[PDB]
Amino acid sequence: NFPIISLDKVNGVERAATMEMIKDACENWGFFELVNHGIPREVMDTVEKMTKGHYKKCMEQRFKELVASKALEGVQAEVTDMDWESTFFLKHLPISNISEVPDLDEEYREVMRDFAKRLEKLAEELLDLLCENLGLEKGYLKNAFYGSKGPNFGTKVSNYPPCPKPDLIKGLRAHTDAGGIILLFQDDKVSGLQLLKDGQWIDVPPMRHSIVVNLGDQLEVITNGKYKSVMHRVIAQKDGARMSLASFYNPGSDAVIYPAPALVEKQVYPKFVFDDYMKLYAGLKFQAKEPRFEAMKAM
Amino acid sequence: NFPIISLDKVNGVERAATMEMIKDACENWGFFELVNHGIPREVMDTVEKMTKGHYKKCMEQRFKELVASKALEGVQAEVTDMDWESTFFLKHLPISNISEVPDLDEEYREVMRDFAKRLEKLAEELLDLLCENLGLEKGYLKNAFYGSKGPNFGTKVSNYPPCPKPDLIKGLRAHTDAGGIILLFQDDKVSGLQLLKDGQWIDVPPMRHSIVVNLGDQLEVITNGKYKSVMHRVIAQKDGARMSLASFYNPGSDAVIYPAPALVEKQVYPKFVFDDYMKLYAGLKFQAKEPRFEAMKAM
Amino acid sequence: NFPIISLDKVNGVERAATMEMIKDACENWGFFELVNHGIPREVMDTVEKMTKGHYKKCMEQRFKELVASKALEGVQAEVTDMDWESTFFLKHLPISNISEVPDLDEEYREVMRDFAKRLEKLAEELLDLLCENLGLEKGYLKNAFYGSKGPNFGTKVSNYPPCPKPDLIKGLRAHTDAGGIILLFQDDKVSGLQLLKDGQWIDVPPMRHSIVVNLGDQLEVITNGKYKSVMHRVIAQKDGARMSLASFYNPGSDAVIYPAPALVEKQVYPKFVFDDYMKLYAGLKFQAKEPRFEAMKAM
Amino acid sequence: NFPIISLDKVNGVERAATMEMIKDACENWGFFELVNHGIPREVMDTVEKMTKGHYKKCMEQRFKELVASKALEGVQAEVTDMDWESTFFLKHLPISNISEVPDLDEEYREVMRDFAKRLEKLAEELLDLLCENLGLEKGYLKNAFYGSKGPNFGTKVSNYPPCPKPDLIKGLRAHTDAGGIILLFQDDKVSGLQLLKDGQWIDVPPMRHSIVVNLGDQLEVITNGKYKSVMHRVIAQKDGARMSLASFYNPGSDAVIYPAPALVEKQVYPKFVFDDYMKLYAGLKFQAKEPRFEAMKAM
Ligand code: NI
Ligand code: NI
Ligand code: NI
Ligand code: NI
Repeated sequence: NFPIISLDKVNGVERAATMEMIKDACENWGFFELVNHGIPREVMDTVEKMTKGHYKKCMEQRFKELVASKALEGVQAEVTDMDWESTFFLKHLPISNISEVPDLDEEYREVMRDFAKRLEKLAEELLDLLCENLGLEKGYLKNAFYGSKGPNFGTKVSNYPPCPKPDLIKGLRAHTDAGGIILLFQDDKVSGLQLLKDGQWIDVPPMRHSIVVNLGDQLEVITNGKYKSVMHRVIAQKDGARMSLASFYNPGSDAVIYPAPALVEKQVYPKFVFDDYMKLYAGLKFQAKEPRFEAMKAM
Repeated sequence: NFPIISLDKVNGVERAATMEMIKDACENWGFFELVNHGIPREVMDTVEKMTKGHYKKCMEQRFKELVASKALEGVQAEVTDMDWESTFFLKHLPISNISEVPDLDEEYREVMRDFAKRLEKLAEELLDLLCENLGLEKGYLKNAFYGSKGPNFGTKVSNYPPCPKPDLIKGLRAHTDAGGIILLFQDDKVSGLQLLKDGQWIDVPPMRHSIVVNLGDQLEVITNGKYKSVMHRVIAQKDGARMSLASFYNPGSDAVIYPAPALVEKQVYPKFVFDDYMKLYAGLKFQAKEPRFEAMKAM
Repeated sequence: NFPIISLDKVNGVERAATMEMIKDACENWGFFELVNHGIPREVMDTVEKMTKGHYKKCMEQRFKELVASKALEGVQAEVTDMDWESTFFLKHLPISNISEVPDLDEEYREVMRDFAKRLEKLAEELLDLLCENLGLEKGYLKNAFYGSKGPNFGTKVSNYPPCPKPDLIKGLRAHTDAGGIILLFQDDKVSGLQLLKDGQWIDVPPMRHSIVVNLGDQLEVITNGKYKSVMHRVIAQKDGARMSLASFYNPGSDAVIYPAPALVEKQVYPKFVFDDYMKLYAGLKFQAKEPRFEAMKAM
Repeated sequence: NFPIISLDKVNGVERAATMEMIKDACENWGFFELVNHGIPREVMDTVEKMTKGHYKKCMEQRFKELVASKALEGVQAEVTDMDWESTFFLKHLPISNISEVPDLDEEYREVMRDFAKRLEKLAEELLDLLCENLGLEKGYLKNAFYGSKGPNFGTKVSNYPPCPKPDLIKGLRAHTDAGGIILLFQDDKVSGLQLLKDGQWIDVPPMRHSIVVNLGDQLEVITNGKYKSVMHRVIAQKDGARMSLASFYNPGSDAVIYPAPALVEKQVYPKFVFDDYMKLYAGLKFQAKEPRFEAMKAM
């Protein structure tokens, strides 16, 4: 059954069992849901109410523009013509950009700086706990993620409607995350997040004040396939969550990722610079003919 | 209570009462819901299933493009990033364009030609019934709508998600329709359509296999304010309709609209060409300075 | 012949003749070209080189994105597929926004603050010179433009290619400017700006280090038709200017514009709040039915 | 010096020398310019005048929309705000779509059907001439391009302004064409097309009534590197061409491309299905993690 982990229990006598759940989650699920994670409910509830406030502003503004755009063509804009989807990204590390993102309150910007510093601390704690389970030095993964300027840490803030009906959302393509460790905060209890475990869809159980954690492709490389990045997809439920803060703690652009030499005995995962993996992901690496001829010879 | 009108009863002994409901609806509601309207359930159910099929194709295509667009920026497209709103228009009269609209099946195009001819016949029947209640010649409104080339008749086909939550949709601007007579076919029974009667929102009652009819600004002019066009808005409900075919039967561009001289005794509504009203609606009429100076002198 | 005015000559013995040219320009041309205007060539040449630098960055960035967008569809982006047009606005008064506009250098932002303060001083000087020619109190127009928070002052920065060929640009719609006083700085000497004087197109003569000034609709109201806002259009020449900084000094949103009572003897121009004129200009004023019925009755 | 080839001379006594020029062009230039190519000047001049007519319609329409869009925001659209770039594609083989492309005259559609049939005949002639020079069977390349349904043949029609200045266009990325054989028809004599021969830019010489031909990546594979696809880019000149019809004759999606076994003695170019090469080109092939791990191991 799905790993739900009370993170505070790692401080007390039930540490061995809690670290075991994390080990089990990392090896067999690629995902776990955290509660009692050292981020107050007051802080999370602030983030929710404020983000929903910003969203409400954007939709009232968007409708005024739609009515004007549509009226230009001699057509009445209905409320049913609304694009309810809104998403924007907030970079934190190595260079923050919360001061430069358009159309935010100063008190909103300040709470997201507070939210980001809290999350990188949680992210870095979890990586240390992983380091311990793997039998590795403290801060090995933080070190490996660093590169020169430091690790890439940012947050995708999204607000969205429910899906019109399930059968449309069926047959949609899933993915594994290319990054390092990914921390999802949502409103409600129902995430609408599904894992593809043994050919079948398992829903992430609903939990209030939770943070859902999962491991990306980079940690699979570093652990030499031991902690695998798992196939998944998020879908908006009819009476579930309609707000998602997805914070990605990835390696820095120039960080050289490779399997930790300790975790290699008797195939071997590759060595590469993180930006090149992301450049492959975005289709930039085969923009000339000679590379394409290499690739077609390999196949 | 809201006028629900069985149109077949106009053929039988209960005609007087049915015409009375239409008169009451036209004068005090500006809206009525038709059942038994001479369009088979089989024909409507075909239109629904086929349109939803086309919509499903567009969303699977749209997601493939989104995943590719987002991957270009080194970002994973989630299903929650989907724009579920899709809308396109089908002109019928005076010049049909169902053959030229991109990405439709031939069997779909053919059903919409069949659907359009059925609706203009219903539209023109209703106008005659209105002519009778007003004490006017048969086909007076059809005549008045004609102009030179004939009346404008088309259909807005829309598919959309539910609204994330009510409080966002609250405070949204309502309208009266600028056109002639407007016929709304929907799936489900719940329209999500609201009238603004005496300062308060009244929902259009849910009815299966119904066509909701309402009168636009042009009929108010022609009736000299007797049949007023009513304030309204449509909002997508959480478990209501998610498909809307809104067919507008408006006057032709060059049609001269004015109050029928019979309906004038002891202020008088204006005379104008329909295209000029629509050019005013779209803000094209005050594109030069001299017109603006006229308007500011009037205020 | 077109009014070219050396502004420094207003300090010396040739003031009467220079003020006469301004009077003539304001009454019979609606336009004049300033030289020796109290903005150093060094300051203007800085603005040019820096803005062209920012533009070059945007086009290299835009092409990288186009190549990626087009490659997504299995198509090679040619250089001939480039959208060379780029335009952005910089608000100065009442609230500056040069700090918040994306993708600018700090040294660029700082020069535009310096450029803006210089131009509002020039703008306000010219309005005083107009006040003198009209026989009005010093700062009357600045006062009238103020409202509550102060006048609207901003700058449209544009970079663009030449027009493919003249015959495409022929038959294009001209305008008068809705605002107050409009100050155009360009690179090159050839503006590509044309006036519509007595039914015929007159080119603004080419002059290096010039600022082209023209009067908008608001000054025509305030002068009771004496200083008329003139029809014009700007067109990119094959070997002329390819950069335009158009700074608009308009009245504040809440400023009540009306003909100065001194300038009224034996029709009278209207009184209105500036925002309402701009709301009429944008087609927002006839978004409901009752207003439209007023307008159609007037016609 | 650049290969300019009179194609009619292949019928007469000067055939050996003309075929030698084609061999030289194919081996050392990857490009040649055809004259007297069996497409009348009357037919080409029709294509030019008609396409420019369609373009003029689109720009007058685009400006009307821009003026309305910009006026919505309380801003005057200048002619200098125009996006002059317009481009659309016309599929011919295996399935024509000239009947379905929006906003074309019937007489325009018909001329493009006539133009397409002429070009595929020219394309297939040239491939036979190449087959002869390579020492291959007649129609070997046409056969190899076929797959199941037949070869992909279409035409990119583009209209565009000149580049604002050269130094912006400098440092822009060049390419080789991924397709088969590519035939460029232009107005004017100046193409603005440049080859990257021995590290340096060579302009394609200006010639009236010419068709510029070049070889893509697929022909390099089939010839086992003998006929190489050459680096190039097209740039709009200040007083050169402003219209480009680029017709691509590529292999069919399912066509298996590989080096002709005759042309292999003592590295070997790869075998692949054409769609997979184009799927690699568009970045779709590394959308999952396992493929990316293969690619990073190879590097
Ligand atoms: Ni994910
Ligand atoms: Ni409506
Ligand atoms: Ni202007
Ligand atoms: Ni090319």
